[PDB]
Amino acid sequence: GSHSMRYFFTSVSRPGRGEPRFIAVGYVDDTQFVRFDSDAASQRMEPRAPWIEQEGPEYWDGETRKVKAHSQTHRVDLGTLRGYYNQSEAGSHTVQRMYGCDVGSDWRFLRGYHQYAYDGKDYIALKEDLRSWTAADAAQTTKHKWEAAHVAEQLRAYLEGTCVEWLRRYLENGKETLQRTDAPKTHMTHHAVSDHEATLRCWALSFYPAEITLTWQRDGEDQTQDTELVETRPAGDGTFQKWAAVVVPSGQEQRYTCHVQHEGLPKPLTLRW
Amino acid sequence: SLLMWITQC
Amino acid sequence: QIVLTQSPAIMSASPGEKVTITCSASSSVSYMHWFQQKPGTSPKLWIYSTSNLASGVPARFSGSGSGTSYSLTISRMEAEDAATYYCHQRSSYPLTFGAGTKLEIKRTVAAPSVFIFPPSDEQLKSGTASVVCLLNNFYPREAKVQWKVDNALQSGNSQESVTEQDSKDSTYSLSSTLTLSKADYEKHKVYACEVTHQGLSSPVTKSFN
Amino acid sequence: QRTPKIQVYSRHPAENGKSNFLNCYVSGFHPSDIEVDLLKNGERIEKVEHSDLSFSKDWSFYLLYYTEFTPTEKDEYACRVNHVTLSQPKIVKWDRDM
Amino acid sequence: QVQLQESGGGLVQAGGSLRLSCAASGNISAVYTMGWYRQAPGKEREFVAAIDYGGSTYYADSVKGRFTISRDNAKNTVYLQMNSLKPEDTAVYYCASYYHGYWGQGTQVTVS
Amino acid sequence: QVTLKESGPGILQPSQTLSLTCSFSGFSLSTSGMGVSWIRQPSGKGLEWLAHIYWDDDKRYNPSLKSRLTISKDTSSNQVFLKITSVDTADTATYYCARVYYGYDGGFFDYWGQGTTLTVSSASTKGPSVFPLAPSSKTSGGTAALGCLVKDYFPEPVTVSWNSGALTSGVHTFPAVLQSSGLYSLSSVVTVPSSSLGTQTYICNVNHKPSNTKVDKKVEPKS
Repeated sequence: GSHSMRYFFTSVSRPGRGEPRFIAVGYVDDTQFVRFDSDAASQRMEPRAPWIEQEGPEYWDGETRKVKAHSQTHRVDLGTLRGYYNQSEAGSHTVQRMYGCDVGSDWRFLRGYHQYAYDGKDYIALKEDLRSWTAADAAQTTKHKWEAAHVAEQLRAYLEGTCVEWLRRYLENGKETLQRTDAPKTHMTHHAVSDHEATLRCWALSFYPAEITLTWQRDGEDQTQDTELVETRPAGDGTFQKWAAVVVPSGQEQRYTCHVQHEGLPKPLTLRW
Repeated sequence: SLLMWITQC
Repeated sequence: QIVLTQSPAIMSASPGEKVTITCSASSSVSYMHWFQQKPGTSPKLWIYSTSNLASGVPARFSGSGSGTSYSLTISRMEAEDAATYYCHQRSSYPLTFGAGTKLEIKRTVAAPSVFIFPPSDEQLKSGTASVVCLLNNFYPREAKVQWKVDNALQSGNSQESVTEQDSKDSTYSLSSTLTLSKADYEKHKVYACEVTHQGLSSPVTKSFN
Repeated sequence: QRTPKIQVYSRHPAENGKSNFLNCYVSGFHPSDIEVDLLKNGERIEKVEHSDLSFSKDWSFYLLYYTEFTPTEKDEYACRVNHVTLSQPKIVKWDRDM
Repeated sequence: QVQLQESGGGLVQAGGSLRLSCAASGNISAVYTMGWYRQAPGKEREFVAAIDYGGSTYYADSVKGRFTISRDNAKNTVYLQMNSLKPEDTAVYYCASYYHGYWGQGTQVTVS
Repeated sequence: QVTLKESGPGILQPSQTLSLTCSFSGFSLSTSGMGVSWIRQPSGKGLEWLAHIYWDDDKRYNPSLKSRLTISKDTSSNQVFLKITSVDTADTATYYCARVYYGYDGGFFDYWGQGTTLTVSSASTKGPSVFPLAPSSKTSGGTAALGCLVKDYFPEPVTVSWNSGALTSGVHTFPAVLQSSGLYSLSSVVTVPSSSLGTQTYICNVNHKPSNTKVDKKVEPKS
């Protein structure tokens, strides 16, 4: 239903090993569709999705110019934040920047983000109204400069009016990829821990999008209190994985059932082994 | 696409 | 199982000669590791991954090759380089070593100083007789001893043991022991041992009553 | 600062003798200075194509390294990561059914 | 290649009605979204206005209610009506097309 | 410092059970990427890998000995055990425990133990039957070779010294030869000038400690 377009920018400051490394990755939903690495072979924004390879060369020139502007501004940002926090030049520091827009079912603007972090902790971010900033102790001066430059309003213009339109263009271009919902493929794995206890695992393989719920039920209530669960792991082919395992007291497996909830499931599956 | 003009901190 | 064969079973090189061992794998192996085992010691890691010198390994060694054929190379041999080198693989878990390439110091030819020893009286009174031949300080280990009992051919009653290459002059030493019963011994006289060698122009025979 | 969380797994359920992709999903770490090697019997695999460095909501990075590999009965595959927070490299063996 | 033949600036009196202009040539897909900026001498660059292909308008709080961003798809032109120019508005303006990542050449606006 | 030290029986009878232990220090087998493996070397032949145990108690065996081999670990006491059931004479070898560490490149058998030699035979411990090897009466115009025959002893460990360690300059001690009877035979030989045969004294000292039999035999020219 809801879609989202995000850009993640990472600048890490090599104190004595060249100019800072810059990585910029764009995501629509869970699919990464563009990339840029300042240490890569080509200083060009490279496509990472098939449906965007058909964008015109002028599009790629624009993306490359804007990502180089981001890289230069992030270099100056590292230089400025080191001075703001009175840190020594020899230290290596990282700057992370994320912005993007969300879109509802009826394909309208739904939410707009622009967050900024220094050394992995929050520095400054745009509030949900796209008109004000949330700032840290030494990020107050950055907020003041950003309000003087009226960057909040340009950010609102980008997120609400052109981020949404570009997200819709990407959705229409990737109709067979982004708008798909790969249903989970599921297994139950039985392994023996001892003669009096065994582990029962509920697999969920190759599903898209990444959101999913695995709940174990003892012929009744949920069993999240003694369940082993892993994070949705990226399969690598564009889909995702997850499993959830409990311990059966060696013979009461039929009492245990895993419930997998997903958008691609017409009725949530209920495996029993 | 990306943001056009992003301001320095 | 990936069985590894090393082309030179025995390899002689003088200090200064470039030495090249070669290990051939029956199936492709991602890496080949080389171990050096000087006799009387545990094997030592030498080339830890196909090119990389282990800790303390002299810079003269080098590893090479890929796929099913690897090599260990000594750019300039030293006397301390003489040892056995095993090629070992980890790609397939039935880890296999090579049969070993005993690397020995090449030396100019020396002739064996042959000797013969009659069975002793205190050994004779114990019911057995062992006549021992000896080959002293000859370089090429390719010597071989023929035992003559009463000018008659004897082939299957001798056991032969060779010392390691000498650390002083890189020359071997071999002994052949013929074991006979008291009755089988006293029924022959004029025992003899004739040895042939790559450094001996003609076979040399030492005999006794 | 933050220590990585590693998951070593295959793209598809492992059947010996059939080609597969060995993933090593290193997530949740900070800073981004990391070294990740996919090992076969302790020997580094080449062509460990990984993914582009991104981060989650809490600014913690996540990186996916993946090779193509053929599972076998007794060959063991592991992922060796190294990070600032790790005193020594931490090796997570690939469990065929986990 | 693309170029922004922005013009229409100059010296205006306080409370004037200056009307900036900006057009693109060489690339025939720039009309997707275009915005205006400005940079007073000695000051950092500042957002002014932006307009999308459909005509959605966005302004900074300083220029809200007195400036006007306008576009016409047929002629590729984008304009900026500038009613009531206070003397703070003396700056070199920059028309930038968001699709191409390209900045204008800096039409100058000075107000007494 | 990293140290590995094997231990176990020196002699076993055929069809018995071998129980080797490798007590190590300087590293922890609970460390990730750590392992200890068992390799044996038959006499002087090539190395053979037997078993391997991991930091997570995963065991890999040699398929040719999988049914006989059993490997286990005790990381609390820093020990690794190997069990070979129904040993045969082919299990006579020097057994090594080698550490494997995946943390840093080059940990494949980076450290080895000194090795525990194991002899599997039905024979029983016996002291050597030291005999002399008198030089020939027809002495040459050069050096003459003395010697002593060290016959019918078990197990293999034996050391022969001349004049209780005073003639180590040119003495050749040959490796033990496993005779058809199961006992070992060894011969030490020294070479001395002919003009020093009858005037000088020469004695051979053996130190077969597995049978606690010290013997010092006098060597004299043959009558």
